[PDB]
Amino acid sequence: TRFAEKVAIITGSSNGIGRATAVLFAREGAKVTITGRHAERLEETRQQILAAGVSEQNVNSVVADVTTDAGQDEILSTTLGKFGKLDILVNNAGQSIESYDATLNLNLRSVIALTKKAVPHLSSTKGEIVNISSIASGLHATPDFPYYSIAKAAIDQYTRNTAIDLIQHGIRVNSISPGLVATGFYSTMATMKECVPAGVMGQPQDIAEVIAFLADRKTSSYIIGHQLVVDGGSSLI
Amino acid sequence: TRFAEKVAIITGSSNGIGRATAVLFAREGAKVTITGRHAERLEETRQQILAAGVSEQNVNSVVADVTTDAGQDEILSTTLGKFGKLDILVNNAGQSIESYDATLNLNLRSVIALTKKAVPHLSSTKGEIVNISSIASGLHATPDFPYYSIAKAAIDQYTRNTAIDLIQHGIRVNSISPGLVATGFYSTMATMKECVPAGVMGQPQDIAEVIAFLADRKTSSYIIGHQLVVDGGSSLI
Amino acid sequence: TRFAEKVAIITGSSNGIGRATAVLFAREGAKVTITGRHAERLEETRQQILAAGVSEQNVNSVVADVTTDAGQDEILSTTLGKFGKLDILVNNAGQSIESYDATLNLNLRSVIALTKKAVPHLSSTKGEIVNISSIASGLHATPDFPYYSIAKAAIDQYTRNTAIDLIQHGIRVNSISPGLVATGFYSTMATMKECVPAGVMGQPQDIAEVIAFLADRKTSSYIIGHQLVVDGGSSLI
Amino acid sequence: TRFAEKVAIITGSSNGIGRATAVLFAREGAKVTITGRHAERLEETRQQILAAGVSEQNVNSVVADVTTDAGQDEILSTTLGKFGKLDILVNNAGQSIESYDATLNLNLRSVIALTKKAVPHLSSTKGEIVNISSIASGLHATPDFPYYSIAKAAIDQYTRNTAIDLIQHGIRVNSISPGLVATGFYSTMATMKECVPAGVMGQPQDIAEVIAFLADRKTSSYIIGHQLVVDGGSSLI
Repeated sequence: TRFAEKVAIITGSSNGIGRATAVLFAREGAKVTITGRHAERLEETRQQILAAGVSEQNVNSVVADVTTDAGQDEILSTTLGKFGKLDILVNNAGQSIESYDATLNLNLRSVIALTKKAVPHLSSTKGEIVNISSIASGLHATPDFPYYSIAKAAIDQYTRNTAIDLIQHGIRVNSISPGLVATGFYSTMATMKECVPAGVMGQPQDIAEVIAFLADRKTSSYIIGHQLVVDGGSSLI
Repeated sequence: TRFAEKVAIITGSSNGIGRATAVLFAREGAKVTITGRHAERLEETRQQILAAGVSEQNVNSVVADVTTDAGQDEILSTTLGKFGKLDILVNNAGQSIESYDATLNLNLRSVIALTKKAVPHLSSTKGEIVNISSIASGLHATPDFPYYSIAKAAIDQYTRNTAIDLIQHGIRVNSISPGLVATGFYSTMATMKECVPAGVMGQPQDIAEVIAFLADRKTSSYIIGHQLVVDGGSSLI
Repeated sequence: TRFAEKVAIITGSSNGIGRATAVLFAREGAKVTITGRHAERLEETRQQILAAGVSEQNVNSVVADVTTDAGQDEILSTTLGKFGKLDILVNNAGQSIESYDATLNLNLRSVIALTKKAVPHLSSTKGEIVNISSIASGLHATPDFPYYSIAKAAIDQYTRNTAIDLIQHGIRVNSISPGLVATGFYSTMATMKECVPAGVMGQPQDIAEVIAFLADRKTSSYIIGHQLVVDGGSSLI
Repeated sequence: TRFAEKVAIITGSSNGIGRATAVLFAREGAKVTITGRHAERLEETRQQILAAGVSEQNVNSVVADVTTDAGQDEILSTTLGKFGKLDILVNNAGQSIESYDATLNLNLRSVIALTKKAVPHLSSTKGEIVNISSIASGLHATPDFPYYSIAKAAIDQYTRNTAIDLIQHGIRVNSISPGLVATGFYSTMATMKECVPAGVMGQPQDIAEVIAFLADRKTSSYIIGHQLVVDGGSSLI
């Protein structure tokens, strides 16, 4: 299967998108490092991987704060130690000024810091980076998520910037902007049909498939620095 | 393989992108209708499909002018006759005012006309539409291709519009904007490295993989009305 | 006043935006050519100009079909004859395939044809071109206006393309994408407040001011090839 | 003149864009608060205002660090004290993770913090906010300015977000993305002609005119949340 002999780090993999991505990549033969601050949620991800029939040897669980220098180093050091290399990095991490600081620290700062540390290793394997953004970022307003949206807008710009700089080191960088996603009455179902053209709510697995597509050169090698929107058409309304 | 029991029409399949797409889909198990005005070029596509080991029964060759009402009807009538249904439509068709007229007629008008005719059948199979545009269309200038670019810009808008309207009929619509693609010295290689961040020229197959990705619900169901750029990063420079 | 000793052609000036623009420019001292197919509506524009206290000598009324070669030539020939030169061109001209043809002919084809004819004269005065588009064109869907929207999307691309090509001839090109505009209960007022963030409906004069801004080098010389959205914030929702 | 009886705060007004904007607004009759950390550079701005014939009573000079809570409060408290109200706010403030922190603190954090403090007063006068961004932010890569560009991308998103939220309080918000601007051989002149379609380098005054346009409801009331690019066409290449 694709990703055989590939090693991937998936941040924010203790739930939803990150979790589904880890399970998918693992099932695809990759050697995955899952990480998060909530050990119990993270172990649940590990259990879904094992349940899928994947060997426990292909999973590296790291409980850490990705916003700290030590957490970042631990995430990276344990993956290189156990797997020997790094091929894929899926950056899936993530009102008062205090909320602004916390929001940008997690959604932007930690991604930049972790990525800079991973670059040397990704260059060695001519790896891939997939940044998870959000349609919160786009040519429209997102007042309900003031700081999350601008942090993601910076993530989009960061993706374009790093894609051009890092491709010179054999690294492919792209991003995905998911719309509404659940599974991580009549009135609610009606509104759903109205707000999501697709007529169905997005699923963690739907996003995981797209992440895999972008992490696999066999299927997307010529796609570079693109912001791939996966929102059932919501942002077009 | 994916696309098994699926029927696809690929316009502009007598060369490059269209040809590689037809071969890929056929190899994937789909029943394909290839079409173009140059019979010899089209037969060459058919031969590559056969050479790939695909049964001749899975290929419907239609020599016709996709800009004419009759050509359009022939393309569609022969596919429904031989295959009984239609699941996928890959719209890959495509200075003086005369050049403007010819350019828009082929790149925009014929696509709209063919699509309108296909809609009823695509609705029946909850099919997919993949419109092939170009980075000639985008938030930048493209003076070397005055009419081709604006026609593609209309294709992008048309894609967004139809994606929202047609998803109500179970049809998924998306588009792809390819950058430079070849295979359909030192100075030239240097300039190439400079103009294409990827450092390598795009290949027809690279675009075909992305078309397949978008035509396959298993891999992209939640992607709707998106303009997927596949240009090795060129448009970001 | 600005536009003194300047000559401008305003198409679609028999009503709304075009009419308000003609009155504004005339009041600003420019020598204006108004045009349209409905003579009575056009004369009404002329009367508003005269009522504003502008000399009848500064107004050239041309009743013609801007989609025809003859109409185009008449519009241009009469302006150069009466005024001797051309400084500004405001291109404000503007389902079955038949509706598609009519829509693109007026909204795209005629603009390209007229502009090509005006270029030589605009180069002589280092003039300005202001293309009137619509938020119907943008990174979103516009299903209620299928052909009008794609034609405007092509207008946006055309604006970017010509801005780069024509600036080499001393001509500045930009475009404006107006949102909802009127003046060319409680339930309706409520919905209005909801659909237009501005809380007030756009007015022809609001758009005219922006056209003047872009036609005046003293206020916007460094703005080139930009798509200026004037929609009270509607497209951001 | 426009801006008569209007009070404006212009950050980063000790040089270039900010300085030219302060001089323009002052000459237009507004009561302006200029601010910066370099007292001598700031006084130079004041002197240009006085030299323009403006009364010293219409200028409030505040030497402060706009990134600090105290600087922000001083900037605002002195303007309200001396002028009694606030109508316009022009936010013109503005590799290792350390550089990232410093860059975002100045270009994003301080703007959000200052703006939140100004909002109450801007609501009272149904004021205007003009955020100065950069073409460093856009649908392209900007590798030479890694953190400055992403901070500006967040500024663009922030502008769209606040425009929708604040218009409900009678406040108009927009942003401007300047290209290359100087004045704050043959080989260099050649390259310039090549990199800037306009064929001429942007001037601080060129940007100031656009800021004034957006701060004046008489000329741009219906423009809301728009990212106005003023780059001589550079970003389109």
